[PDB]
Amino acid sequence: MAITSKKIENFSDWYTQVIVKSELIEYYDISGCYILRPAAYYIWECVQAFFNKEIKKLNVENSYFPLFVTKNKLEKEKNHIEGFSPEVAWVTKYGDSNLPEEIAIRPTSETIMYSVFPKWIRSYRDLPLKLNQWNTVVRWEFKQPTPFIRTREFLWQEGHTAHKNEEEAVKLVFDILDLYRRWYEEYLAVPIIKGIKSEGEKFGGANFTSTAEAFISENGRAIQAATSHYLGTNFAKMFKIEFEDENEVKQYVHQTSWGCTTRSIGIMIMTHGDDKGLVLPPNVSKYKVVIVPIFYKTTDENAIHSYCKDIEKILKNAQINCVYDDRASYSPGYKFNHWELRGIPIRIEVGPKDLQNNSCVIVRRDNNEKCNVKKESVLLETQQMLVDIHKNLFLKAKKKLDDSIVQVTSFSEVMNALNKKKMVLAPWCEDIATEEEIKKETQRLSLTLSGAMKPLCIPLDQPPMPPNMKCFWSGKPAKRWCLFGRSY
Amino acid sequence: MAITSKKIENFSDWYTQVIVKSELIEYYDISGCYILRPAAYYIWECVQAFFNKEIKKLNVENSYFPLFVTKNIEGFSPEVAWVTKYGDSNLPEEIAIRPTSETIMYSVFPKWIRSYRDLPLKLNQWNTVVRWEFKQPTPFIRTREFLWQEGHTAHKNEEEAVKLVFDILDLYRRWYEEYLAVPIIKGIKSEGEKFGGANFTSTAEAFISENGRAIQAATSHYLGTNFAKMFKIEFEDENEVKQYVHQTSWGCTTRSIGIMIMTHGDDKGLVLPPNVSKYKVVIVPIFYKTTDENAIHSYCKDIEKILKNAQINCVYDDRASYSPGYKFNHWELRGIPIRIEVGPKDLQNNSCVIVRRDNNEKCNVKKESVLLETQQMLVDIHKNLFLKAKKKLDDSIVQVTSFSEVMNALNKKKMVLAPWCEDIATEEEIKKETQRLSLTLSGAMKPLCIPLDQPPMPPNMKCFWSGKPAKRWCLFGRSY
Ligand SMILES: [Cl-]
Ligand SMILES: [Cl-]
Ligand SMILES: [Cl-]
Ligand SMILES: [Cl-]
Ligand SMILES: [Cl-]
Ligand SMILES: [Cl-]
Repeated sequence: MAITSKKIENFSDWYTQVIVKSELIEYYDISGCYILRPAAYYIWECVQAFFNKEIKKLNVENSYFPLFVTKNKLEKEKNHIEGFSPEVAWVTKYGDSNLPEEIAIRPTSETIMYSVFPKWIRSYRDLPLKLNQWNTVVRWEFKQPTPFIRTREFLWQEGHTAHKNEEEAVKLVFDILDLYRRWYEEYLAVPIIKGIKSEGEKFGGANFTSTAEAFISENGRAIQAATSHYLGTNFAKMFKIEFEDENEVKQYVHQTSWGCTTRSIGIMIMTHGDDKGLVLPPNVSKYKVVIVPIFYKTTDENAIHSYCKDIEKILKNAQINCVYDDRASYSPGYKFNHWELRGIPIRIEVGPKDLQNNSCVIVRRDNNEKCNVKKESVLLETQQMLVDIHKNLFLKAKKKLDDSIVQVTSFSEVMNALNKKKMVLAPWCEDIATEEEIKKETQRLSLTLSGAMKPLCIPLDQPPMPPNMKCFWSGKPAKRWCLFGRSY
Repeated sequence: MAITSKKIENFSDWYTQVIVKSELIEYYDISGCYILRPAAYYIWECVQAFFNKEIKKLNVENSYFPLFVTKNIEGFSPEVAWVTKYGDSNLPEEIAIRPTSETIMYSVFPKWIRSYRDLPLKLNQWNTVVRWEFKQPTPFIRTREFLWQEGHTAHKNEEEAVKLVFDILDLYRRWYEEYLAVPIIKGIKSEGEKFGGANFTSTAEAFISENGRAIQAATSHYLGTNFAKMFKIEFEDENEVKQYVHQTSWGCTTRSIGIMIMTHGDDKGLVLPPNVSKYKVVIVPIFYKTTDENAIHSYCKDIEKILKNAQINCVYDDRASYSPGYKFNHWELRGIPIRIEVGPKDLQNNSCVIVRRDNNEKCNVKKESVLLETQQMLVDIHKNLFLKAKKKLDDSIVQVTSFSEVMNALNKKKMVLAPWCEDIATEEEIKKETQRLSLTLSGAMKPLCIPLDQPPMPPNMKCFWSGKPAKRWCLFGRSY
């Protein structure tokens, strides 16, 4: 019924409380895995629809290749309940693993896909080839887990393409990346930084890895929001995926992979959450409005029930989903808290002092600003409000993000900024040994999760690099500006 | 390259041939597990979309309960490992010994159902399962690998629940008939055929003619309070008295794809109702003289544009190596609803040939009238497909009254409609005597369902087996 830990002071328990007490998830008694209740799934359905539309515009074609992961990752269920997640249940009776270990570690159809691709691509006429699929996997949950965020249970999407060029493929990679950005912004009202990964933090089979980075202020921790890989000809060469060009001479396809996950949900939740509880941006909230009757002393309760039902009509007629809470058992206060907690964007309160006034009151979930509004304005005003709540969420989020970055030019400044829950943006020479040197040094200077500072991304929107500038670590000429930060 | 079997000479190897060469699925490993290439997935995605829409209309929320299938009555639900504590109740039969996903769900529901305000509860979820394929498989029909949708609901009154069951059943009918152009019959399953746990089971039944066998297309159970009593799923009503919920459960499977193919499949290959084919039109250029070449390509291109401009997904096959016959076969194999041929005579007469996939009937067409006529032709293709599948269906259902009429009607590969006792006693005796009198992975003769659309039952009027007064007409035949 209420939230005991304050977000800014006991973050982890705050998150726990919020997601279980907001009817988002439900834990099974066994395996520590959770049910995505309608409340949670709805979000996924929204972003899923969005993505599908947008990649259809990109001539991506949905499909399904059976997922493979090495047997070893599924043993904990095999011993505990003798059952596996249905999407990868075949991989046990498979026996010996195959082929490269670098991909078998993670559930994917890449192992299968790449295997059948050379038979699908023989001519240049067969390119470009653009596939997508939606996946769900669940393994025996971590001992100390964080739903959406640090968990073995996932619901995600993975795309794969093959091209005649590198230009084609890379363009595509960044197109997808910007779709992930829109994914987070237009729908989860979450801001992210577009960037390229350090050579040590990139995917090994990748030429380069582009990422969307998000940042949790209350933790002072960054977390990867989405990834788009330019794979190059690595796996073409590896799997003999060649085609015959227009001049009719055999050449290697250029591939890309990309994927975003239910992680996004958790990230959203961490971005907008109150001590009051859940705050959904309206696009991903099943009900946009809850309608509450306020009355204690005896009155025409019927008159109100009707007035309210009239508002509910006005709105459900605009395909704006409402819930009217006329429960007799609970105080108007109880209700307030109950739906504030479940993350409903707008609450309309109806009072006897509003039926003779023919108005009502509307309250925003995000800033709890109240206002008085006439009945005929209700629909309009509610709409404009549902837009504004979103813009506002995205703003406060963005500001927090912007405030969490410190531009340093030397290592002196680093640790300070770190302990203030900030990430730094620093002139790096991007040489590799320095990654591990910086990890080890920053781990050694700090007071679950790690304290070592990792290179997160080289952001696409680069600050000018002075001709002089040295790497804040090596003292070599700095190559580019890089985000370092503690992370998930 | 092409189907070396005919549909009505060896049905099985035909079907396998068609599903693998039409590029709907592909097999990689010894497993026999298969990739769902974009063609199949297009279909599944269409019916998925329709269904999500229409059930949202019924305030059904999509969800996701994680599952752990244990290898290894199947219906749509797989047998799952138990993730909650079962409580002392269980049951004398079935229940815990062999649990399903539904069963886990129910084991969770009491938490979500306190009072009458918490009802109705209405969940659906979409699923994907890939286990090690059967020794002797039949993809989309007898396969341990498939996609499906399963929904469940809880209600205050029996009426609420039942009404929803038949709502869903009609949705299944529209699933089949509107979108797949496959005609089904709605009925209630027999008492010794009904789901173990249901008050009653309604079913959408389809019938493959060339093969003489009927098959369950979809399913919509009304469960009453049996699982409610078992798991104690009770709510306080308006008067604070505890009451058992009134459950339903329905599901449909990628099975439908299997059905659809089987219903429209040519000896030429796959045949799709234009709804569910990505490319609606293929365009083929016809010439040997190079003089015409550059100038034909333009013509084609123009048409391509004309159709693309109008949101009509098209392919323009101008592969210079392959013969036109190769292409005709190739794109017929893939069930591309329409082919447009362009040769020199079409440049001259400012026309172009248009070929219906369903009946291969050609016609010349004014190059501007192409668009309209093409739309109308896709529509009549869908309608025609349905019409034909429907009449084929009719022609394999016979109405009969005696035992001999029945038996005769059967190894004439028909499906029969006979007067019946509805006595569950009689049925397995029916099955085994009928199997013994005649004449893979199945089978005998089962009662399929008692249609909702009942003909007049004469007052006369004896059953066909027992001779007892017949209660209603029932569908009988062999199944999948
Ligand atoms: Cl393209
Ligand atoms: Cl662990
Ligand atoms: Cl752990
Ligand atoms: Cl309802
Ligand atoms: Cl078998
Ligand atoms: Cl078997």
